[PDB]
Amino acid sequence: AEYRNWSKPQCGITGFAPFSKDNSIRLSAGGDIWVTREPYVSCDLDKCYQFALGQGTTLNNVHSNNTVRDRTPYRTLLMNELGVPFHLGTKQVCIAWSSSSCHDGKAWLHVCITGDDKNATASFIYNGRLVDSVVSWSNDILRTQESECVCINGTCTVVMTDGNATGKADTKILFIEEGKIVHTSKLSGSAQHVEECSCYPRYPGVRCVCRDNWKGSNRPIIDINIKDHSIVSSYVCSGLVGDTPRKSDSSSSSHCLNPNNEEGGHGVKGWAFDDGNDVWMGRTINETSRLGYETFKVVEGWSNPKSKLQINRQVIVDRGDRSGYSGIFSVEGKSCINRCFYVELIRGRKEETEVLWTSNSIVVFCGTSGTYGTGSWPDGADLNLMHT
Amino acid sequence: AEYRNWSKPQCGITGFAPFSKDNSIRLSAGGDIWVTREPYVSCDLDKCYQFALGQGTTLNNVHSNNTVRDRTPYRTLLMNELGVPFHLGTKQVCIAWSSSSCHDGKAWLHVCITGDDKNATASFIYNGRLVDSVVSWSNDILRTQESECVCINGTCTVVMTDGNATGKADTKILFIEEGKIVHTSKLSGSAQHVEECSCYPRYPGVRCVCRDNWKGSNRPIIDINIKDHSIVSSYVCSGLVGDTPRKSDSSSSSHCLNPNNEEGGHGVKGWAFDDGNDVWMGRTINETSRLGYETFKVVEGWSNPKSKLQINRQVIVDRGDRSGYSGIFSVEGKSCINRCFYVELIRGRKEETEVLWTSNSIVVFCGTSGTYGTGSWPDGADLNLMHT
Amino acid sequence: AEYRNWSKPQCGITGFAPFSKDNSIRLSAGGDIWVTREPYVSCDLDKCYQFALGQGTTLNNVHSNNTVRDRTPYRTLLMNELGVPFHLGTKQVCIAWSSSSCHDGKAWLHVCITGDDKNATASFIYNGRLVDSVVSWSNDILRTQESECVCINGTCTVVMTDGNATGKADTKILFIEEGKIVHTSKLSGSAQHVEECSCYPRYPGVRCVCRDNWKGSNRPIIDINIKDHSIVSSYVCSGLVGDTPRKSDSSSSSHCLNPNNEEGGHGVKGWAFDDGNDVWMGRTINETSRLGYETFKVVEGWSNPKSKLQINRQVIVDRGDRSGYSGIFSVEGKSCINRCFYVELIRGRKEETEVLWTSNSIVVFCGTSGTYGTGSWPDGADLNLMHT
Amino acid sequence: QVHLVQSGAEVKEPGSSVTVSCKASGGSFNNQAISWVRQAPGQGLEWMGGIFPISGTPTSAQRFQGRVTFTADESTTTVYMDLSSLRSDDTAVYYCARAGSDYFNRDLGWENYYFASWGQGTLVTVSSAS
Amino acid sequence: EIVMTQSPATLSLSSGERATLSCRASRSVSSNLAWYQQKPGQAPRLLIYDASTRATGFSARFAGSGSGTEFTLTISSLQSEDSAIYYCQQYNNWPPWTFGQGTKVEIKRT
Ligand SMILES: *[C@@H]1O[C@H](CO)[C@@H](O[C@@H]2O[C@H](CO)[C@@H](O[C@@H]3O[C@H](CO[C@H]4O[C@H](CO[C@H]5O[C@H](CO)[C@@H](O)[C@H](O)[C@@H]5O)[C@@H](O)[C@H](O[C@H]5O[C@H](CO)[C@@H](O)[C@H](O)[C@@H]5O)[C@@H]4O)[C@@H](O)[C@H](O[C@H]4O[C@H](CO)[C@@H](O)[C@H](O)[C@@H]4O[C@H]4O[C@H](CO)[C@@H](O)[C@H](O)[C@@H]4O)[C@@H]3O)[C@H](O)[C@H]2NC(C)=O)[C@H](O)[C@H]1NC(C)=O
Ligand SMILES: *[C@@H]1O[C@H](CO)[C@@H](O[C@@H]2O[C@H](CO)[C@@H](O[C@@H]3O[C@H](CO[C@H]4O[C@H](CO[C@H]5O[C@H](CO)[C@@H](O)[C@H](O)[C@@H]5O)[C@@H](O)[C@H](O[C@H]5O[C@H](CO)[C@@H](O)[C@H](O)[C@@H]5O)[C@@H]4O)[C@@H](O)[C@H](O[C@H]4O[C@H](CO)[C@@H](O)[C@H](O)[C@@H]4O[C@H]4O[C@H](CO)[C@@H](O)[C@H](O)[C@@H]4O)[C@@H]3O)[C@H](O)[C@H]2NC(C)=O)[C@H](O)[C@H]1NC(C)=O
Ligand SMILES: *[C@@H]1O[C@H](CO)[C@@H](O[C@@H]2O[C@H](CO)[C@@H](O[C@@H]3O[C@H](CO[C@H]4O[C@H](CO[C@H]5O[C@H](CO)[C@@H](O)[C@H](O)[C@@H]5O)[C@@H](O)[C@H](O[C@H]5O[C@H](CO)[C@@H](O)[C@H](O)[C@@H]5O)[C@@H]4O)[C@@H](O)[C@H](O[C@H]4O[C@H](CO)[C@@H](O)[C@H](O)[C@@H]4O[C@H]4O[C@H](CO)[C@@H](O)[C@H](O)[C@@H]4O)[C@@H]3O)[C@H](O)[C@H]2NC(C)=O)[C@H](O)[C@H]1NC(C)=O
Ligand SMILES: *[C@@H]1O[C@H](CO[C@@H]2O[C@@H](C)[C@@H](O)[C@@H](O)[C@@H]2O)[C@@H](O[C@@H]2O[C@H](CO)[C@@H](O)[C@H](O)[C@H]2NC(C)=O)[C@H](O)[C@H]1NC(C)=O
Ligand SMILES: *[C@@H]1O[C@H](CO[C@@H]2O[C@@H](C)[C@@H](O)[C@@H](O)[C@@H]2O)[C@@H](O[C@@H]2O[C@H](CO)[C@@H](O)[C@H](O)[C@H]2NC(C)=O)[C@H](O)[C@H]1NC(C)=O
Ligand SMILES: *[C@@H]1O[C@H](CO)[C@@H](O[C@@H]2O[C@H](CO)[C@@H](O)[C@H](O)[C@H]2NC(C)=O)[C@H](O)[C@H]1NC(C)=O
Ligand SMILES: *[C@@H]1O[C@H](CO)[C@@H](O[C@@H]2O[C@H](CO)[C@@H](O)[C@H](O)[C@H]2NC(C)=O)[C@H](O)[C@H]1NC(C)=O
Ligand SMILES: *[C@@H]1O[C@H](CO)[C@@H](O[C@@H]2O[C@H](CO)[C@@H](O)[C@H](O)[C@H]2NC(C)=O)[C@H](O)[C@H]1NC(C)=O
Ligand SMILES: *[C@@H]1O[C@H](CO)[C@@H](O[C@@H]2O[C@H](CO)[C@@H](O)[C@H](O)[C@H]2NC(C)=O)[C@H](O)[C@H]1NC(C)=O
Ligand SMILES: *[C@@H]1O[C@H](CO)[C@@H](O[C@@H]2O[C@H](CO)[C@@H](O)[C@H](O)[C@H]2NC(C)=O)[C@H](O)[C@H]1NC(C)=O
Ligand SMILES: *[C@@H]1O[C@H](CO)[C@@H](O[C@@H]2O[C@H](CO)[C@@H](O)[C@H](O)[C@H]2NC(C)=O)[C@H](O)[C@H]1NC(C)=O
Ligand SMILES: *[C@@H]1O[C@H](CO)[C@@H](O[C@@H]2O[C@H](CO)[C@@H](O)[C@H](O)[C@H]2NC(C)=O)[C@H](O)[C@H]1NC(C)=O
Ligand SMILES: *[C@@H]1O[C@H](CO)[C@@H](O[C@@H]2O[C@H](CO)[C@@H](O)[C@H](O)[C@H]2NC(C)=O)[C@H](O)[C@H]1NC(C)=O
Ligand SMILES: *[C@@H]1O[C@H](CO)[C@@H](O[C@@H]2O[C@H](CO)[C@@H](O)[C@H](O)[C@H]2NC(C)=O)[C@H](O)[C@H]1NC(C)=O
Ligand SMILES: [Ca+2]
Ligand SMILES: [Ca+2]
Ligand SMILES: [Ca+2]
Ligand SMILES: [Ca+2]
Repeated sequence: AEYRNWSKPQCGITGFAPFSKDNSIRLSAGGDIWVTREPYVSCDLDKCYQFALGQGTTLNNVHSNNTVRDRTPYRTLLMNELGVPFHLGTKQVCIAWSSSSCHDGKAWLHVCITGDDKNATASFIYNGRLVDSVVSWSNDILRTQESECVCINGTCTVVMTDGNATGKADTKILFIEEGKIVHTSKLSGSAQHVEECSCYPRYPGVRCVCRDNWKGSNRPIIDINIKDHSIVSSYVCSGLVGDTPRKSDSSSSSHCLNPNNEEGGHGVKGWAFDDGNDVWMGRTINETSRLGYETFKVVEGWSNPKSKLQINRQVIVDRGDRSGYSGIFSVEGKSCINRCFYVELIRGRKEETEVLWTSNSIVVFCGTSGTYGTGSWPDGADLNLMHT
Repeated sequence: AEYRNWSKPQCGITGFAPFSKDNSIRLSAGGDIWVTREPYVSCDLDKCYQFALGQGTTLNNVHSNNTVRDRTPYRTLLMNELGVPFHLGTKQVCIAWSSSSCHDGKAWLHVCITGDDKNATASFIYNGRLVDSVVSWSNDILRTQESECVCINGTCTVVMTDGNATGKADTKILFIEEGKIVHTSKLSGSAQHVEECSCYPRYPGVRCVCRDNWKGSNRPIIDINIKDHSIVSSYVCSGLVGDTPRKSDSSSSSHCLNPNNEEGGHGVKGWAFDDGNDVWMGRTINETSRLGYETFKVVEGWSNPKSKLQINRQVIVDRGDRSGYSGIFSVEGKSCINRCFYVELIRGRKEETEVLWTSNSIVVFCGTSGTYGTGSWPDGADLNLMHT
Repeated sequence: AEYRNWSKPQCGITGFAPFSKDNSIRLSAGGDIWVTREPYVSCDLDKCYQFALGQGTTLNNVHSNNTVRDRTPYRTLLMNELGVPFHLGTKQVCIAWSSSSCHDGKAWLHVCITGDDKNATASFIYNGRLVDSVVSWSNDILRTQESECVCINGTCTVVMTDGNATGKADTKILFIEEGKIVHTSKLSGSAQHVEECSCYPRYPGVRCVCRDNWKGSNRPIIDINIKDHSIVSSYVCSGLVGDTPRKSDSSSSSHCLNPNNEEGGHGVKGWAFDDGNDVWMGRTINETSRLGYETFKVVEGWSNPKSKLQINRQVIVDRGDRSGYSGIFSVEGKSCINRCFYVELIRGRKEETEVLWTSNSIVVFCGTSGTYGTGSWPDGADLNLMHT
Repeated sequence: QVHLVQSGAEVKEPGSSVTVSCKASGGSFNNQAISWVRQAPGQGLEWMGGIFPISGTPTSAQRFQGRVTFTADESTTTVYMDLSSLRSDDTAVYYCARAGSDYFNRDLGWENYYFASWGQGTLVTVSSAS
Repeated sequence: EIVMTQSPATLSLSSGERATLSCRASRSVSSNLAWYQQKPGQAPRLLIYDASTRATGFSARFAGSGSGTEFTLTISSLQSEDSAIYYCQQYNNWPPWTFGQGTKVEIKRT
């Protein structure tokens, strides 16, 4: 089999059609299902796979208590075909409390980070064997995308960062070939904080939209050149901003180069992609909390920072129902590259006290050139019934 | 692999031999089995697969209560090899409260309908990726076959309807190639109401036998031309009618062009197929409720509407045991195309109050040129023992 | 496919990066997981597989009581892809209370020992069929490696022993081709007692590091010639010895030819491998009990028996947490043969009385030419919560 | 009740061999290990070795590893200890004793190897004198 | 391998007094320690096993205690029949099963 190149043009997108839903929390109330968070989707040449960071336990289990913790020695990257819920037969592909995965056209690469907060190891596992490893460079939680990496002509790229969650952070882009780290570029351009990037192939390059946990409620952008390893960065122009927390749409502002300094601190992993001068993006409906989820197109929102003209809005999760991380993934069609996204539907602690655990289900949507209607696809578990 | 063409002649059929039974409700009383309804069977080049619309829950679960409603955001199309019961390792192939699936010889097409009753979306998923989508046209519950679609030379056909399914206004036939909708024909001919069609390849065309919920207890027929997208419709002539409710065989009548206007309201999904002038068909044994199931041949029943001469009767489910939807599927043999059918065996609410859930098992039968005996293969769960 | 030859050079190793963890005991507290001990890892051309000797029972089961005994008629060799925990869908590849497995490049060989202590049978199963068998020769617990065998040019080698494993009398090396025993060499050289060998390809030969349960706390070495079936043996020179129990590092001694006669009685399965004159090895952190696990390189420790200069230490399991058997396995890379190891994490009886069962989880590490950080990856089950 | 009956006192010349026997009073031996412990005049206890009467795994201390062997038979319901290449210094009381231990684990060794029941102690004496 | 040291070598106390005997292993034996009584001209008899469980043949006046590296046998209210050699014995999972050199108990009567 040949390496992927993603050289087809981007598909025409009128909005997103419903694709998959795992119903993991509802099935957990009568079933041996894994506790997870920070899910993502990635696809090989034939088939899409759901990934998530397990908490080393099933949900109906004594070990599901205190699974609100971000990092433990027991976290492992789970992998299944998309729509197969994470049951006990699920494969743990690596030890990981932070991860990224992608298929280069020949085999899967997994980037798997684990160990001490102050001295973590990132393992690179390719074609089912450990090929390379790198130590934390800033000794303060080495971390990566929590979504798919992107491979063009066998060169995979992954964004990785280390250092302060609400201060200056040291971000590198690693270029990987068959699991071997072949090059490493420091972040360059005007992005001031860069975390949990959602990346897509935009041949000949890769483009990433990220979380700014310090100064922006507007999202950072990274452009990655695969051929010469050069890096450029900026922020999503649109006056409608994608991060959470953020200011109300009637009062929010944005800048193409700089963090907007509006509700800058904290954030949530999300995505956006260019469609000429327009931008498609998804965000939580609530401006201060991860409730609901909506997608829309902003007219000229990729290049005009004063633009707030939205169109083609869709509610994916209603404003009353819990949301979480979300990320883009790309699927090669017959004639064009389609953009799809997933939403993590987090349930339990700390916001819901009926249960002692924290876990997620997932809902997944794909871009459509056709037509679509309306709905709302929340997690749908009743924590008052599966109550402790 | 080349696309399917179904160009072999129909097999000689003397009746139906037993093929498969899933035992899902019996196994649910001691294991994690999915709650389902509206099942169907379809086969690729090598294996038959069982499909069903899940209720987003296992049966021994808090979420299995109130699973009598047919549309919710959590329903997903389940897919397994035939005879593998729907355990937690089952794949959810799409978000769907109404569906149809078929294999074109190269890959699976799934037609998946979900969203708001007043504004639903049909997603076309082919070779594991979303290729196309269409919005509800009558804005009143877009719906499809709840059985296999049929593909000839890569062109798949699916019957879809909206509103109260009135004729040319509400019912459309979609022609799909590798997941892309290539053409759409309005219903034409004398079929007045058309829902839940059971379709079979009848090369060079496709033939469908459907449910009339308003005027007929006789079943509508649709003939679909793959080459020129033309549509023709009528009703099954047979004086022994296939719908439920219906009049007693001693008093029932039928018409070849029109609904018979006898117990026209309501219905059940079923099937029939031509054998020259004769018709093979299955129906519930009880005339007013979905109890038992029987198949028989009616002599001249495809062309003579006054004929009530039945022969080759078989009881599949005895008249005391619950049945449900039933549908045809076609299996390519060495020298001929065989016809097979499945029966949904519905258990629980509303008719059984021992339990809080509504779910089904299946039994499956295939046409035989050989010889066969007698039996009854009901669901067989004791709801008095697995009682709430 | 052609047979494996392992003819590539050994990879440059700076230490070990985290690779996989099964979380079996944590998952057992809420699911149907197999009771196991004496696990090991082995890899075919594409994928690594986890193996373990089952106790014929799940952990949450009436039969999990008294599972501390190592030989019963119900023990079976379990096999899964690495990271897939041993759930009920796991394959029992053979009847065995002692075993070894390896893939010759065409198919799996399993060496499976079972039957009476005084008269056991070793079955050779290759490509899914029993090809050969041999009876106990010393009539006192025939046993093998409890880790992968090694195959070069289709000739697999397994170390086997009987009685108190005394030298040339009790220990034999069996040469096997496609499951047929083609030759058998008595142990030769100065190794006095040889059990549970951990073996690695060292082309053109195979090298094994073993357990001495009677005289040495230093480990025995076996060199096996594949071309002429000749055998040579000695002990790991290193002044820092690898067995448990052993003397404190400040007081321990070693010998290249003879057992050191320091805490010679008893032992634990472990591993070491040459890196020119240096030796990489793993051992329990505690000198008298199987608590913690550490790996390090000893400078000149393969050839200088007075050397105690360690470097590149890593804690794999902290000194407070239980460990168990450990063994090497080899993974073929693009340009070199990598060395990887697993640690059995034993929980329950005899040392923990909170539970009635004895079982293990695993953690797995691979050699890296890159860089790594620090951590501790213990079993992590709370037996006070899943208490009897 | 199970208790052990030993062979009568033995007299032997240096370099010779002796067979000491230990028979079960209960008509059968369970798999509890039968062990041999000796006591030189005016001195402490010394474990020589033992064997499981059914599973058969034999074990011996280093000072007796060449000179001693053990065998068992359920039919005669007796364990026999053979001490060969005798010396004047091996003049001692030889007690057979039943250990709590009844299984050997390849990995973990022996549980409960404490002597619960003891025989009469066969006095074995080695000298040239008649 | 594991060496057992026992003290005192000889102990003497009057009837009705409480005797204490001590045993030390060269390395920790994890409570796998037994005690034996040997009256003159007879086979030894099991007093204690698992460092504190007393055998069927002895009353509560014989108390075994300790763990790890050091152990003790306490004989409450000495009686005429107690004059015997007492020995400790380790059985920490692997051979050899070494005994202590023994303590002679001599009753200090009038
Ligand atoms: C069934 O499902 C379908 C498909 O999902 C549903 O259709 C979808 O419906 C949503 C509703 O949210 C639409 O998204 C929304 O789009 C509007 C912008 O679009 C409107 O304005 C356009 C511009 O209008 C100006 O210019 C024209 C000339 O060009 C003038 O004539 C006007 O007077 C104006 O000056 C206009 O071009 C659009 O027309 C097209 O679309 C409609 C369908 O929507 C068709 O009928 C037309 O024929 C034509 O094709 C259209 O009129 C945004 O304003 C929406 O965002 C606002 O609303 C959100 C809540 O809904 C809110 O959360 C946002 O924050 C935002 O609100 C803020 O901004 C507003 C202005 O932007 C302020 O007014 C407001 O106070 C606040 O400050 C949203 O993005 C989708 O486009 C539509 N999708 C498709 C493909 O049709 C359908 O509704 C469902 N049907 C049923 C029965 O359920
Ligand atoms: C073991 O398993 C096998 C296989 O499953 C079982 O065999 C099967 O048995 C069933 C019984 O239901 C048969 O189906 C029934 O077929 C009859 C029609 O067939 C009869 O009539 C034919 C026409 O008769 C007229 O013409 C001839 C001349 O040609 C004249 O002589 C007559 O007088 C008539 O005028 C005739 O051709 C048939 O003969 C052939 O078939 C039989 C086997 O059936 C052979 O023995 C013969 O050799 C020959 O090959 C035959 O005589 C239908 O009438 C049945 O439908 C009625 O009954 C149902 C209940 O069983 C009921 O639900 C229907 O509503 C229907 O009843 C209504 O209609 C009736 C008239 O049609 C009225 O009388 C009635 O009151 C009511 O109004 C049904 O379709 C299968 O054909 C048969 N299958 C095979 C392959 O043989 C076998 O029974 C089992 N054995 C055991 C021990 O369990
Ligand atoms: C983040 O993760 C990484 C990776 O895990 C961590 O790095 C790793 O840290 C461990 C710390 O335990 C290191 O292992 C240890 O190595 C030392 C040996 O190394 C020291 O001495 C070397 C020899 O010294 C002579 O030569 C030098 C010149 O080179 C002269 O100056 C001297 O005077 C001597 O003549 C020396 O070469 C080493 O320097 C090199 O390596 C270090 C990294 O270690 C680099 O910084 C340097 O630049 C240079 O390249 C170094 O100074 C061992 O002593 C350790 O074993 C002892 O300690 C254990 C407890 O930790 C204990 O269990 C052992 O039994 C043992 O202790 C006994 O023996 C000692 C003498 O041998 C006695 O001193 C002691 O009292 C006792 O009797 C251990 O093996 C890894 O090498 C290192 N790995 C890598 C790749 O760097 C990092 O620490 C983590 N960071 C954080 C923030 O968590
Ligand atoms: C992460 O950064 C924040 C923000 O301040 C930055 O980091 C400082 C160390 C210093 O270099 C500043 O100039 C930077 O702007 C740190 O927040 C401070 O936290 C301390 C208590 O720990 C508090 O007393 C200060 O008032 C905080 N300052 C501000 C500006 O908020 C934070 O400590 C950094 N985290 C770590 C682990 O160093
Ligand atoms: C391990 O066992 C072998 C086998 O010895 C036999 O079994 C013993 C338990 C006991 O019954 C012996 O009398 C048997 O001979 C031991 O090998 C013997 O070693 C001695 C030297 O000490 C030598 O003179 C004999 O010829 C050997 N016997 C045979 C049959 O070859 C070995 O010493 C034992 N090692 C350990 C550590 O237990
Ligand atoms: C990217 O990859 C595709 C294949 O996925 C390339 O298309 C193939 O090109 C070779 C050589 O010209 C032909 O032999 C094949 O028949 C082509 N296959 C298809 C399906 O077209 C494509 O040329 C590559 N493009 C770039 C820009 O690298
Ligand atoms: C990805 O790989 C392909 C193949 O190596 C590159 O396309 C080739 O480019 C060279 C120079 O222009 C030509 O000689 C070839 O004919 C091209 N092949 C095809 C199929 O187009 C492509 O440039 C690479 N792209 C990146 C971003 O690395
Ligand atoms: C956004 O989410 C927050 C958090 O759930 C909502 O905050 C609640 O607001 C109501 C009053 O409107 C209070 O009574 C609750 O106590 C608040 N909850 C918490 C947990 O603080 C908020 O209403 C949402 N805002 C919008 C615009 O949707
Ligand atoms: C329908 O498909 C079948 C294959 O499933 C076609 O049969 C092949 O026809 C070609 C051309 O005559 C032959 O070379 C092959 O040997 C045939 N294969 C088999 C298995 O028979 C068939 O021609 C197609 N029918 C139509 C009408 O196009
Ligand atoms: C299905 O496909 C086959 C192959 O394309 C069609 O059969 C061909 O039809 C044309 C026009 O009549 C002929 O020129 C070819 O010789 C035919 N080939 C064979 C093998 O028969 C067939 O007509 C198509 N049928 C449908 C229903 O679409
Ligand atoms: C068809 O099914 C119904 C139940 O759905 C049967 O109803 C029973 O009818 C008898 C009289 O024929 C009454 O005595 C019972 O009380 C009815 N039960 C219920 C629950 O309504 C009916 O008998 C069936 N009819 C035929 C002809 O099969
Ligand atoms: C070891 O095995 C490899 C194959 O796994 C041998 O390398 C191959 O040799 C053949 C014949 O020359 C070539 O056709 C292949 O292309 C080679 N493959 C690779 C990956 O190099 C190798 O020669 C064997 N070595 C020994 C010493 O037997
Ligand atoms: C493994 O197999 C290969 C193939 O037979 C052996 O290498 C060959 O050795 C012969 C004799 O020297 C040569 O004529 C061939 O040219 C060699 N082929 C290659 C690819 O090297 C090798 O010696 C065998 N090794 C072992 C350990 O059995
Ligand atoms: C090595 O391991 C042993 C055995 O696990 C440890 O022994 C423990 O020691 C303390 C007293 O210091 C006792 O209270 C515990 O009961 C012992 N544990 C067991 C299971 O017996 C020992 O502390 C460790 N020592 C070192 C130096 O690593
Ligand atoms: Ca922010
Ligand atoms: Ca269960
Ligand atoms: Ca009707
Ligand atoms: Ca040893």
